[PDB]
Amino acid sequence: YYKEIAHALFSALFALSELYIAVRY
Amino acid sequence: YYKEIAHALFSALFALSELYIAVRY
Repeated sequence: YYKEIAHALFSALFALSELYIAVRY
Repeated sequence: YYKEIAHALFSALFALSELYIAVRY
């Protein structure tokens, strides 16, 4: 159950990071 | 420039959606 929380929590943070990069640069 | 904003904005929202699913279920 918690394995699914990981990959989702990290895919989210990573996706949000690319968006930040997309905005400023 | 705006093409990179799309795929990022949608990958983010999708990633956040899976996390929501991961939490409640």
